[PDB]
Amino acid sequence: EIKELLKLGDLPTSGQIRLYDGRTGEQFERPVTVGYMYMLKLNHLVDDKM
Amino acid sequence: REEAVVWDILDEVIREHPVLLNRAPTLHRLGIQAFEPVLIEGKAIQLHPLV
Amino acid sequence: MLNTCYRILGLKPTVIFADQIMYTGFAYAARSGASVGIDDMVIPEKKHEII
Amino acid sequence: ARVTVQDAVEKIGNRFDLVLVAARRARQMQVGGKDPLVPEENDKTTVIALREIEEGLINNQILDVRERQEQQEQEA
Amino acid sequence: QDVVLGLYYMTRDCVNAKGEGMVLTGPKEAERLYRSGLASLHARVKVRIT
Amino acid sequence: KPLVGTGMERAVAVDSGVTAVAKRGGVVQYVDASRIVIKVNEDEMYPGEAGIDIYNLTKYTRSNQNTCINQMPCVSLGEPVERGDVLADGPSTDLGELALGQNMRVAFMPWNGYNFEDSILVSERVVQEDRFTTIHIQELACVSRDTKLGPEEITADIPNVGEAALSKLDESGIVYIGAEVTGGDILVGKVTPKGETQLTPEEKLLRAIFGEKASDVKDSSLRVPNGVSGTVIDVQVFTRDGVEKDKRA
Amino acid sequence: EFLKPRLVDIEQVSSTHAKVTLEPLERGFGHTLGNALRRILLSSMPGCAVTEVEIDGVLHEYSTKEGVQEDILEILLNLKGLAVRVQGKDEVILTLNKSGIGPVTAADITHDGDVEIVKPQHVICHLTDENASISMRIKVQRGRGYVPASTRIHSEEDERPIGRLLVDACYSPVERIAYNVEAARVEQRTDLDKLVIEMETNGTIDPEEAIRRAATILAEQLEAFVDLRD
Amino acid sequence: TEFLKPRLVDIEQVSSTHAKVTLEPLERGFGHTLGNALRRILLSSMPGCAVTEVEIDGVLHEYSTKEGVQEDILEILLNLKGLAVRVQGKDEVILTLNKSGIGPVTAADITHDGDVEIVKPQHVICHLTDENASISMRIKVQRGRGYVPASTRIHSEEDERPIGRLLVDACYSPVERIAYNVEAARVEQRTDLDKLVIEMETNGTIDPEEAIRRAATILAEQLEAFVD
Ligand SMILES: Nc1nc2c(ncn2[C@@H]2O[C@H](COP(=O)(O)OP(=O)(O)O)[C@@H](OP(=O)(O)OP(=O)(O)O)[C@H]2O)c(=O)[nH]1
Repeated sequence: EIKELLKLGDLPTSGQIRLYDGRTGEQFERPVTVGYMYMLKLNHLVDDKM
Repeated sequence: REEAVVWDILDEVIREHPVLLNRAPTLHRLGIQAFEPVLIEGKAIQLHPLV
Repeated sequence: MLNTCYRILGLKPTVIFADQIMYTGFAYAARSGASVGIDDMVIPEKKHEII
Repeated sequence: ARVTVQDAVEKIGNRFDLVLVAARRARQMQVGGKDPLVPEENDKTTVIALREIEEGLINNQILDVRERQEQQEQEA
Repeated sequence: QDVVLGLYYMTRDCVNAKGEGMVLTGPKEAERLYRSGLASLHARVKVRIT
Repeated sequence: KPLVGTGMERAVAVDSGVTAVAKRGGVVQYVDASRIVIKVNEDEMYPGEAGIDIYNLTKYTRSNQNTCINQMPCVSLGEPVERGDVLADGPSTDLGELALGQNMRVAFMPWNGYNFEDSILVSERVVQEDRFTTIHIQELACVSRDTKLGPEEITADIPNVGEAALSKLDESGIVYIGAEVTGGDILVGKVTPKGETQLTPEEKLLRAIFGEKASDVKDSSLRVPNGVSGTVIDVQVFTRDGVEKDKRA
Repeated sequence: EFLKPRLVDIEQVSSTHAKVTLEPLERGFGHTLGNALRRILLSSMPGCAVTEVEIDGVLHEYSTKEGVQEDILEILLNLKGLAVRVQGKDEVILTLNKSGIGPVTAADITHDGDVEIVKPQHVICHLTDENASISMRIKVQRGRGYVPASTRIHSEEDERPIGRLLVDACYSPVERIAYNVEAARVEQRTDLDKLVIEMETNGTIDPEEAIRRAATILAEQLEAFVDLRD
Repeated sequence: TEFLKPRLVDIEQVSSTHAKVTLEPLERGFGHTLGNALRRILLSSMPGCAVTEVEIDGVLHEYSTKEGVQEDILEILLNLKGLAVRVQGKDEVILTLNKSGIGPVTAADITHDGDVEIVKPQHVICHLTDENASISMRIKVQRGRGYVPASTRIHSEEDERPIGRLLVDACYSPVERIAYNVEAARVEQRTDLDKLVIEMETNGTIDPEEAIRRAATILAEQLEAFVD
């Protein structure tokens, strides 16, 4: 189902795309996994721990 | 107030002074090591990866 | 590699060589661009057979 | 020599009385009764005393002889 | 861990790539070749070393 | 909102008491950033005095962990709403749905050993957009007791402090609402009676020389903790019965 | 033996989106210039952004106006995005005064000569009361890069007015930049390439001026760099 | 508006061919933009002169052995690839080597011509044994930009050439090695500034500093179109 829906978006069905190194501009070998993940900021804040 | 002069004196004191880093479970004698400090921005301690 | 470097040359070179190894390794690891996709882990063709 | 004191221990093999000798010298340097025998690189007296030890100019015996030298000179 | 991965990637050999059977006068030329994109980072080669 | 959820997040959000939910569905008559007033439908309208329903929302109060708990109105003027619709989203809630955090574009790859271990590399772009900035509402308390040397007072007169620090205090000695402070700044001025310093001689000599009239009151004023900087959002004053309230109270 | 790049057709697909092409690029400099330009464009493009706001009845970012629905903090967040083009002067004080029911968008700001509001449709607030009226003064400065509220305190210069509401300054109009080097086969030549720089901005800097300014900055740094006084 | 221009640019040239150059302070991010631009342009596109083709009077394929030369044809090829030639006026010239007797055929043994200068007269080429010691060859030197491997000439050799025509990789670019390290540098209060360490090894012909200078010159010269 993920493969189908990714095709509906017109994106690579394997979910990896080639990325260019922002410093030099050369491409990375072997395209890498990109995509959106839901992340959380925990209550452990450096401001308090220092 | 903490103007540039204080930062210069702090830099000069820190130069050759070593500080000790320890982690609460000091298993063996390498749980305490001394390092030469490098002043950096932020509130997080940066330690060399290899160690 | 590190061990022999220590045994033949001595400390100072082993330290410098270790640092160099870290830096180069990180650089070229970044240039490699290795990642982990869902299709990279291939179910053996004969699983259901043995089952 | 603010990386590895390995060569100073190769000069003095105890690796413990080494640090004591270096402490006597570096306190004789801090309280400015004497001056560093090595061209300073804006270093503190710790690595100065270590560098002085590694070149063989100072040890326990040289420290004692020069100390009794200054003592007997100042007696006059 | 990350280091070993990088070095591992660097040293591994491949059946076929760019510049199979090229003769280089030294490692510095090898590196010059790689950084220009005229050869793959791993490819079997004859090199002069001291 | 989570891009990839499980479907339970609406149940979690509604069932928690942080959302404000409609009891008799109808049409939203007036919307403000403090109250949502809804006109109920004649169908569900109770025969005797149905009238309209008014929902007072809660704005930035301090949570148990010191985080902000404020509700924002979701619906607009003239929207028809049904019984059990989500009027205002509570903290970390969107359109009724649980939004615990935020969804970011991640790429799995080693980037020059700055993510060496489980550490994470992040782009200036996230901080620029202010999407991971939290509001923390901290409480501070200054309490004036009465020692046997004499009751302490809250006046603004604080011996040997620069008037730069006093500038932000009113004549009563309380910070103005909305003043921006930093670590070290004095919030409430307080002095305590204390005498018989018993100074050593040389201090007496110096007092003679410069004309240093010794002030019998020690300093106690509640200064802001080290390294904390924010806006004074609110002030409260509790005076016991009997004592003469001050202008600010 | 070299050639040089001349600015050829510069198409604009949308008001924000522009494609700028450079036709006579010798082999190998496609990527070099693509990357250098991308870097400078993203980092150094001078732009305008809202620096501070004064609304009358509001002491601090957390309070609330009668008859509006967005919080003061959200109104500030909305003002952060306001794209404004000032021509001559560096610091403008725009005044927005509107009353009655309706969505107050950025167009309602009193239009001054030197100031151009690129997107009048940008929403600011929604009124909900016939007599509810908001007045405010938005002070907009010129600047490059990103300066937060907290840093600007260094230059306080007697910030005494509690009415002043600081906003983080995103001093940068360029949103996105990509380049494509494609062989530009001219009927009499072997190996020449064209750079196609596709750039998306908030509609303040025109593409030509951006590219020119980037090339200028790079040229100055290379001037300093080439000479070596040992 | 107004940028920050770097000062205190010191250059400590250990081993005249090896030059390290330190440059600070640079605005955020320009460490890598300039390091990369410089490296790329210097390395891939640099006008130079180098040995391209070789003709041995004795052998038809590069894997055969000549009588009395210890080094294989591969070894002499590699020794000639490293040979640093700087020609003044003429673009492509055909140099002849004829040497006899025991010992090392060195760059000195090449015919001493006017316009072509051999910067390293003592570079070893071949070892010649006793009693036979006959070496005769024609080495062609051409001027060109960058690095071009043998494989593309042999690919694109529609001009079919006689036996013996042994192509060697043409190393035109005089910079042999170049790298740039970026490091943290603070201008007394701003920490978001960086240092550029440019390590360069060239092959004698051009001094490293001059390599840097003309590389940056040509890059700026390309950029000229827009800088007002
Ligand atoms: N661990 C490590 N050390 C490095 C590395 N690279 C260089 N070093 C050494 O660290 C020391 C730092 O020297 P510098 O900091 O550059 O000299 P400086 O104090 O006068 O400024 C040098 O040796 P030194 O202190 O002068 O040795 P010594 O003569 O004092 O015994 C240098 O050789 C490295 O990659 N890793």
